[PDB]
Amino acid sequence: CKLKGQSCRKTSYDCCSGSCGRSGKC
Repeated sequence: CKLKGQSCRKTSYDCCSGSCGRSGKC
């Protein structure tokens, strides 16, 4: 998974902690 501030889709939450929607970031 990703980490806080890692580039990802707002409706993906691919981050470990789940966050994505920071304008294309976790």
